[PDB]
Amino acid sequence: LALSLTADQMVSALLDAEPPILYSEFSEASMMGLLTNLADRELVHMINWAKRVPGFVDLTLHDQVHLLECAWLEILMIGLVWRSMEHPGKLLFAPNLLLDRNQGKCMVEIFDMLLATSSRFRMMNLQGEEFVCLKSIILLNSGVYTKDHIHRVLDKITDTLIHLMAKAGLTLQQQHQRLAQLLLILSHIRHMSNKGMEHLYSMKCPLSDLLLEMLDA
Amino acid sequence: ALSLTADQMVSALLDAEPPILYSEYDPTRPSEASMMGLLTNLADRELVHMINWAKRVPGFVDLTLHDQVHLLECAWLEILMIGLVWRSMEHPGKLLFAPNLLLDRNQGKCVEGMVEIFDMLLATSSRFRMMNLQGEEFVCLKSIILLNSGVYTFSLEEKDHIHRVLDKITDTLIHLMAKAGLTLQQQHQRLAQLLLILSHIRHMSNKGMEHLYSMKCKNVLSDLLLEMLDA
Amino acid sequence: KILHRLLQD
Amino acid sequence: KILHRLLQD
Ligand SMILES: O=S1C(c2ccc(O)cc2Cl)=CC=C1c1ccc(O)cc1Cl
Repeated sequence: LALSLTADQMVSALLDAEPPILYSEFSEASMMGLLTNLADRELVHMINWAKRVPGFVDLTLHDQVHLLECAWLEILMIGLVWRSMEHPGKLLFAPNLLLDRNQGKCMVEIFDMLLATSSRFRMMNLQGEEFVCLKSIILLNSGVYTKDHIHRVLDKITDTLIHLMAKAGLTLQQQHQRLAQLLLILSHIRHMSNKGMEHLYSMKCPLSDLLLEMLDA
Repeated sequence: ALSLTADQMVSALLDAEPPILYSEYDPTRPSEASMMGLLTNLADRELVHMINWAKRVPGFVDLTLHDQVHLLECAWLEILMIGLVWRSMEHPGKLLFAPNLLLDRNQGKCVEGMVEIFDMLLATSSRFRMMNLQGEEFVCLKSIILLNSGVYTFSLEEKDHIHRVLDKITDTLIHLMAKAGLTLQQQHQRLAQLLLILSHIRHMSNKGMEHLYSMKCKNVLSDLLLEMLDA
Repeated sequence: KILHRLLQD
Repeated sequence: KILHRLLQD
């Protein structure tokens, strides 16, 4: 059913499935406890958001698991980067949890990369309809190598992304150039995720059983 | 650098291609440590050619030396892997590290942990084959990795020059696929398909660094490659 | 496998 | 620094 959508109903489906913006409840132990507790509550909503991504439900349960395990930190980062957009120099983890680069000490390497990505989304003026498409691509792409249905849905999100830029009035050159600029950002989100995974493995091994389960993979 | 035609863009990249090197591998003899030294010695000699190849990529020469150093030490393994993936395109099930160094998945099991990287490299090579990637699109993708893998970390209006060069290579990719008889929809899909590969090449590189930083202390390498790791 | 449980509910 | 020397030939 994911293949039969018009790019308009593909956009309306992703925006309707958008997860909420949760709240949090500065030593190195207290700040870590707040972020991991916030990320654990966000994992539950992302799981229900993933099932509402068209084409994800049609997959094997084991394939649903592998895609979510490979990209859960990427999804959390592009969401943070998106929420933190109109807050330059700041990362909006939660509406009550706004941290600066100085608080990054107690991480600061990944913190500046997240600030650099948010500044890039503002420079390009990334729209929300493009953001939910990029977030869906991350879900299906980052784990498809460890499939013929996945790439057919990936091509559709590409058709949906090109349609969004065509409606805004960009020439064909401006469309595939902006298309390339958006997808090349996903290589940096992948890079930030892997650099975050290796810190959590070192820093942790009190975290939840669910979040620990995501790391043992 | 910016006023070259897309036809002139592909010829400049295709002319700047580094050579294919051989290894000192001899099948009179088989070790996991000996096989590790062959991959490291081969990668070290390829880095010398890559440094000269990067200087011939349009837009790379205009950047400051500090930025040229930063782009290479952040993407050197990505360039090596996509080159290995390209050389192994039509050798399904095997990785063509060198014309004499052709390994399969069973020999990647001698070294620990590298099987995941090995099968991921194999999956990327099979992906290029089922897509039937052309050499003109390969030299474009490799040039994208050089200019993109370390651009976010960084004096700002040299970065704006980097994005302008990236925009031209994108048009060069669209230009080639428009000449191969594909519709604009098929061009946008293939353009998106190719750039999504780089997310996995980026992933394999980060996994390669983490494994390269384990045998470093364990002492199971060159001075140039050790400088790339200490960065 | 806790992820199995949430994907079913 | 070898990467610096090989870039200025
Ligand atoms: O960004 S983090 C994070 C998070 C939480 C809620 C979010 O919405 C997004 C993120 Cl990225 C939980 C733990 C993080 C983390 C904390 C410390 C560190 O050195 C590295 C990382 Cl990746």
